[PDB]
Amino acid sequence: NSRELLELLVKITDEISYEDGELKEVASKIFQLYQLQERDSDTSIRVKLLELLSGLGCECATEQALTMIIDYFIFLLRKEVSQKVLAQGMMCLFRIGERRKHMLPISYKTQVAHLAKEQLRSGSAHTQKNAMLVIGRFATKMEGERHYVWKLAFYIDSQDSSVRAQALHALLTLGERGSQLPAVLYKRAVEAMKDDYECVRKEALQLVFMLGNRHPDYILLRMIDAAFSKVCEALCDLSLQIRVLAAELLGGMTAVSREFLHQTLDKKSGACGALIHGLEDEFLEVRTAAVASMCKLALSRPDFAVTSLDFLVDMFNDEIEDVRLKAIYSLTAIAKHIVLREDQLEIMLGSLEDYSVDVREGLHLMLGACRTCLLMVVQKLLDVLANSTYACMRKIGQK
Amino acid sequence: MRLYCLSGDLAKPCYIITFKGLRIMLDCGLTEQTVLNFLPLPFVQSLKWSNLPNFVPSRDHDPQMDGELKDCCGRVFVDSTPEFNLPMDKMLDFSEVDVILISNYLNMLALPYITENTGFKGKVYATEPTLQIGRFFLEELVDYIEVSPKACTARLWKEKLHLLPSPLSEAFRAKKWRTIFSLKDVQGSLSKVTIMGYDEKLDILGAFIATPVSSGYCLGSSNWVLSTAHEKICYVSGSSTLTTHPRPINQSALKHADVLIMTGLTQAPTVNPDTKLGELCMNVALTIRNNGSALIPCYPSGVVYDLFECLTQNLENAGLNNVPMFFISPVADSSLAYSNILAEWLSSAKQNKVYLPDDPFPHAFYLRNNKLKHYNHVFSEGFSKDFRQPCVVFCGHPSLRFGDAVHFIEMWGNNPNNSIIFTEPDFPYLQVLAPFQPLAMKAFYCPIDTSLNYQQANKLIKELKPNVLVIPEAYTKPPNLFIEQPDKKIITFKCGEIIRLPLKRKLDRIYITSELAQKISPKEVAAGVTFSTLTGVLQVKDKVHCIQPCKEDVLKNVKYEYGSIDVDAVMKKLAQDGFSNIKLDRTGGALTLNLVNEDTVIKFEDNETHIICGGKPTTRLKLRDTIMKCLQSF
Amino acid sequence: PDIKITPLGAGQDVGRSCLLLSMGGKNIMLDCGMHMGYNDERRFPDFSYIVPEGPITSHIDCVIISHFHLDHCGALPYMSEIVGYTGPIYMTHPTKAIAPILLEDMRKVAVERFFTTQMIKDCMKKVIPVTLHQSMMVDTDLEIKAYYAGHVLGAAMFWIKVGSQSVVYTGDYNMTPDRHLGAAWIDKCRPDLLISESTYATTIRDSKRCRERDFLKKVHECVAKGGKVLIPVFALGRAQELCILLETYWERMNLKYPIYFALEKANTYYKMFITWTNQKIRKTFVHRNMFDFKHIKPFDKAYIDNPGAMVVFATPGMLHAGLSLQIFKKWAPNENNMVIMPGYCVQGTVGNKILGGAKKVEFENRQVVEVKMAVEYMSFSAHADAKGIMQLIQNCEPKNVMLVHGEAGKMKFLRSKIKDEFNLETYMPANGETCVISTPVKIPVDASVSLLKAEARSYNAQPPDPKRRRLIHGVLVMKDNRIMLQNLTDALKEIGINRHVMRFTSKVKMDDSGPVIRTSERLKTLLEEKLAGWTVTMQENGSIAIESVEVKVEEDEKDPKQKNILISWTNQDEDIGAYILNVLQNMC
Ligand SMILES: O=P(O)(O)O[C@H]1[C@H](OP(=O)(O)O)[C@@H](OP(=O)(O)O)[C@H](OP(=O)(O)O)[C@@H](OP(=O)(O)O)[C@H]1OP(=O)(O)O
Ligand SMILES: [Zn+2]
Ligand SMILES: [Zn+2]
Repeated sequence: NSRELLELLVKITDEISYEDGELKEVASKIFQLYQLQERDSDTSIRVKLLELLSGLGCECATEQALTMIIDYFIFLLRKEVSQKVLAQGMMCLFRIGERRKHMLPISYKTQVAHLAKEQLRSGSAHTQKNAMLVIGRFATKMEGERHYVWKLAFYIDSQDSSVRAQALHALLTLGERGSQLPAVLYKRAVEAMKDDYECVRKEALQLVFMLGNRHPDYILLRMIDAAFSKVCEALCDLSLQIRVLAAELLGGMTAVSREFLHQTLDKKSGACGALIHGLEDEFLEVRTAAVASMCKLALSRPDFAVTSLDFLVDMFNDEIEDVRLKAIYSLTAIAKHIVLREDQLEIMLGSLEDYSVDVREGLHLMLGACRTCLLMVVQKLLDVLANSTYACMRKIGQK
Repeated sequence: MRLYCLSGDLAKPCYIITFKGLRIMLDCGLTEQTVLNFLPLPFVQSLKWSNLPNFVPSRDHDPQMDGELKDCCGRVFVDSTPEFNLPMDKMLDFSEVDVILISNYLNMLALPYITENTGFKGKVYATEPTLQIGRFFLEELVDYIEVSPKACTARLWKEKLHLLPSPLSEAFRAKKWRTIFSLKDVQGSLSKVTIMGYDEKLDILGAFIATPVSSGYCLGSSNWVLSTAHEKICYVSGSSTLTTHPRPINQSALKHADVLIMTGLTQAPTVNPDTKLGELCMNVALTIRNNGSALIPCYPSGVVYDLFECLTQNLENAGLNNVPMFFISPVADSSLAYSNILAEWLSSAKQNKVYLPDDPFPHAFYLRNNKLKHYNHVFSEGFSKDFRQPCVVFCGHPSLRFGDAVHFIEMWGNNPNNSIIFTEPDFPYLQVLAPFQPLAMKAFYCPIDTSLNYQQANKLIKELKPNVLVIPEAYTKPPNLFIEQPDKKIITFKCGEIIRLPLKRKLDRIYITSELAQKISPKEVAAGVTFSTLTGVLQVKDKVHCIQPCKEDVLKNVKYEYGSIDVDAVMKKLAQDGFSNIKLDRTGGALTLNLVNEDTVIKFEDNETHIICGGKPTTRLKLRDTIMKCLQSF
Repeated sequence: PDIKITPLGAGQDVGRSCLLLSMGGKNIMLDCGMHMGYNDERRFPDFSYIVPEGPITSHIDCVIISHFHLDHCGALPYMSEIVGYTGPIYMTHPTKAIAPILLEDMRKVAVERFFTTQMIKDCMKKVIPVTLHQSMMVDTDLEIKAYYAGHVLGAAMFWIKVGSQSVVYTGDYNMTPDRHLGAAWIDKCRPDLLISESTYATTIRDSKRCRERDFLKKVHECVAKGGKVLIPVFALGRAQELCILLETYWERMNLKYPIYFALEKANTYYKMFITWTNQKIRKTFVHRNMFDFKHIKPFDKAYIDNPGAMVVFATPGMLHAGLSLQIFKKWAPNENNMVIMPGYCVQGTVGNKILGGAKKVEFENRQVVEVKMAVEYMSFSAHADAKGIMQLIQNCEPKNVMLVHGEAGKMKFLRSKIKDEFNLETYMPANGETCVISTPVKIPVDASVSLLKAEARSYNAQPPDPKRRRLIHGVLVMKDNRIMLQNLTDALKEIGINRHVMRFTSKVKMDDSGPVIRTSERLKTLLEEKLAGWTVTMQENGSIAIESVEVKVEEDEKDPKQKNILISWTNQDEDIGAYILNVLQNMC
């Protein structure tokens, strides 16, 4: 009989549609059917009923039906003892929260955050992870700042990789939508970049990026030179995704320095050859990100754009279409701090012989914006035609 | 552990198991058989699929449902895009899933539906050939559907199925049918896959070890083994026992599983694949001899590699030469080039042909001559120059609802000397060519499938001897084509069942250091078993515990007392120590000791010894050591 | 347990590499190789140290070949059929494909101025190939795993495990990519010892573009003046990258000088094994294959004395024993032509003397040559520099380091840097002498899941501060050879023995006139103030409890002003049942 009810529940939740009055009655029937369930029955029936109620509240649009369903969740989960149902209820509250994010009164947000916090101690490493997820979305500003930052920061030293990663992710989520993360958190993020699991190193690198960007002038030696060096050292990571992410992040910390930024292309304390190492990467998605980040770093700084010319000219003769296009567009965008030159024009103009019509258009656009050498451009452009060249001829004449 | 069943199609599994706080998906596959309910999708085509008669189901009609269903002189078909079927999305949320394990490329084609726009954040694990050939298959489905597309404008039949006639009135779900994923969805989905190899032993988040173990079925096909130091779960999907070009079955490492999940059998089990290959070659030679052509609808990288070789051998031994073959598929050059890269994944006969620098597959030779040609499509440039007849064409989709193959059915259809042969059991052939029924072409249907008919599967299971055997319900169901193992228990899952498998963890592997191991003091308590008491400080740090040596002031000194003392031990050994004035109240079930040095009483029960009255501290210690010297301790 | 390593080659030297690794009752031979600089008895490793005068099949459990270079695989048929070995030999599939070719060519050039073709064939019949990251289970309690190393096609670093001891052997590896052949990759497996090569331990090489620009500029400047360039390489290996980049440069600048490769199924092996190359070849091999050149031509002998300008890739590297040495003899007494040394010259060879600055080359039968040609050493050998060694150390995180394939002073410099940066012990044994490394014991236990769950429930009551400690405790039971950490109740139930408890209460008399409930509350306050580290619960029966202790009152104190208090504790907590009573005796 229990199996038949489980089968009916699976069929109903498969065929149900929460989008398409009677919500009070069906919610109360789900509550009553949850109540009768004995201890040491099938927990999957209770999980099915909770996720039914959760979807039904995810599509509510009444501003009081939402609060009634949230009250049902609070009442049922405050007396729940099985950890599987508790973790699923946390995930259900999480799905309700991100689906609305605007419709819950602040008292209900505080109550849900407190209810999620109460499961952090007795959790089973799945309940704890889902509880930190719910804390991440439901904690507001000025109460995440005073209590939840420290409470989650304790769980960076958790015994489980999922719990550590979720603690760092929840700290990041609190930092995003307003919260004063203290600078003393920085030491806790750096030590989290030595974790054996990529899912923790990823969030730790995010947190180092965030902490170095908003406290740029803190000491211990300037806290964004340290963050720049730390993200530079993450270009040698054992995982491809963290390496791609570090290459993308390296260009976003604009307010770093001169003496530290100029180390990246000045090869031989962790930044001393980082962009050269990233440009000579075997993986395409790392080379592209390194080119884009170097373009961003050189867009504002003139001297770096001068010294970052030979490397990005090198990236022209790369036997991948996307890296070539990225280098060409980056040279198009940078082309205000640079003076072209005959030796550079040699390698640069050797790439005017491509079969696909993406490279020639973009490289025409590059030569139009860029500044004896005038002959060789005309010498090479005349061969390729024998629309794009004429427009490139119009702009080069005007300058 | 649970087992969530998410797939009602026996050929295309999708299961979820929960082993240790982790949800693992096994083989997210695509049900392609629902495309046969729709009409064919030709490239550029005449008024044959236009001006088809409407279907009115003899009862109350609607102004809207008319035009959605049209008949093809015996049968009813939906005028819409194919709309594939997929695993159920609400038994679990696809973001709870932490790891997806893929066995074949064929059991792979529903991955962009799961990984891309859901909340999924985990890893995907497969071998290198499964990822590459699954990339070919996904790119080719997207290509075929996007070459000459239609519009999804046929919803109203779905709400009403009892009206409609026999074949599509049993549509399984039909409201969760999805049309197709896109190319950038393919790119994003396959970017989450990480290459593994045979017998790699990769650690999954500290919870267990995953290992693919080479089911000898496809290029890179594998069976999966999840292991801890005390459990072993084995998943068996592809599994061919016959000898053919992939690396043969490794049943050594499936040997002592606690749970054995079995999924994929022949789907044509009364059939010998070798004699069906022979009938294929006989039929194609006979239609070549009669100045006809042959069309073999096929997958781009499956048994076509064997079809080429066996076809050339039998045709040239039949006195036929200069017979052209064309491979027409938008991934055919990629497939033919990539197939000769995989010498390490092949059987011995083909693998040995690369130590001497030769091509392991013969069809590369056929490309250095002009016996085998390949084109992206029938409209591709250069095809019209090299096309000759009679010929054998290996072309697009076996379903005949999209791809190059549809075109051929229009062109070769009305000549009786031409012939189709269907070699895929996943597509009933009389269902497949149902909208082509004024044909007059031969359409022979010789089914090749080398994957474990029931008589081999019974032998495999009773050779493996698992503790538990978890199978679909249709397997244990009657020519005695059913799995019976009377000496073991069989658990049985239908389409939408959560089944609660019986595997209970009782032990866990931890470590101790040398000093605390030295501190151990064994004491013989029974025949071949000794006891000791352990205390230390724990450092888990992932799941790998380690017991270092040391409210820790008294806790690391505790022993335990066994061997309840007898009557003639305490007073006999307490009389002569210096206190020989023992008063013994020997009550009918207990003993009581009164003593004169201070007010104290020692009460003896057959399972408990205790004191009541105390005094100055030295009074306790004589009782202490006098009791302890002749009572057993750890 | 100890890990003992004796190098029969590549100890404070380069070439003739061979190591003997013993741990856990096993013996493993790493990289049976040969010496180019010598051709006497010390050309091959001295297998007498294992067992003199006989087949070694009972004293070696497996042989492991990293890559196909002859300083690492050259003595393989000699070991397999001269002295004798009828066991398993493990290597990667490209190494099994390519080592016979190099061995046959070296046998051709060696017999003229030794093993045979048949014994090459028979040695290759003992080889069991292995794939990437496959845990090849050699005879029980011995595990082998291959990792990508770079530096030639099919090269590997090997991970060897015997009974909780693991060793990583790099062979030859490059931590930076090149045109083909991506970088070396290892995971954080934390081996007890990492054996690493140190050919370039004191250098940090410039970059891809500086080296490529220097090579291309020198070649172009020399050849545009009518001069000729000689490049001594091996038939397969590092020559393919130089061919790729020279063909790329001469497609770009559209030059028309001739370039020859003096050898012809070599590139079909690179075609068969595309899964061992880098990403940009696996991406483009279907349409634009990089292993046929249409600028490299086959070479003929009569072209040596031509008057034009050419670049010649010659068949033996290092200019030691073949056609490269002949062309070097022919072109040496001329200016405005050069030889480019692209690799490492093992000392005792001609190229080592040339790079050492010698201007006089003395050959056999009194032939003296003045090298008026330009001599340009460049580094295209694809070895790991100092930065690559430090990055491998950081990536895999070993407990010890060992250096083999290099020169002694560079090893000493890198050892000083290793100690300064990682605080690790780095060894460097010489040829013939053994190094021994110690490792803890770490015996494992099969604990009970319920015990661990109870301990984790107790600990998970406060946030996870790493400064506090956990206090697991249980019964350690072992029956056959299996140790088990169980609870008291479970172990006693299983064995069948029951448990005796000795239960100690005592009466303490103190002076009060009020109710005994006030006395109990006063006792609770005093115990909480003086201990402040134990859980004290006042059960509503007027009974105090501390975790095993209950405190009661007898007879309801018939006589006023007198209080009789029962202090009741077990043996198991005897200290906290005794000392605190003394506190009573220090206050009453
Ligand atoms: O009591 P626990 O130590 O928490 O054991 C749980 C519990 O198993 P039981 O309560 O039946 O002993 C879960 O079952 P539920 O009652 O919560 O549904 C079960 O989950 P499954 O239903 O997926 O089996 C889970 O096992 P798993 O490892 O798959 O999460 C298992 O935990 P352990 O077996 O690891 O102790
Ligand atoms: Zn080498
Ligand atoms: Zn070497």
